[PDB]
Amino acid sequence: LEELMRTGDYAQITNMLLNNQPVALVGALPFVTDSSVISLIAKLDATVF
Amino acid sequence: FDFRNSMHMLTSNLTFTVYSDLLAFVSADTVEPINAVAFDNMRIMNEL
Amino acid sequence: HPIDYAFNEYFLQHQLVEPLNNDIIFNYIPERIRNDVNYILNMDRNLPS
Repeated sequence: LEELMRTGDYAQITNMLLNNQPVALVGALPFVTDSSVISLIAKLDATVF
Repeated sequence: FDFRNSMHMLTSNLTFTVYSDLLAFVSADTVEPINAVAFDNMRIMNEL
Repeated sequence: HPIDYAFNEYFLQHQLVEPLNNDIIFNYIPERIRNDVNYILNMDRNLPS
């Protein structure tokens, strides 16, 4: 990510996200804790992105 | 005046939309100045 | 009228108006710059046929 917000993002990410392809990210990050199982089944985490 | 020899049929297109200036549709940001690079690629302005 | 059709006609056959694709906008751009990382390019508006 450091080399991202630096490089100006080469729509590389933009494409992979758009096309849905298995991938990962690295660096400093803000976690967010949730409980009510539910959230999980609704597969909420696919949002944000 | 002869009618039929004056009556013609018309080939006209239908409903455009003319655009000028152009460019504008170009969304473009810019890296932060401290990170410049010439055809060189090593970096322009590299004397920290 | 013969002489009138004459006119208006060519006015139709010479509608100096070419099409337009995201691609052409991208292209009215110097072969360079696009290939100058330092600068970010991206599309956002769509194009009607």
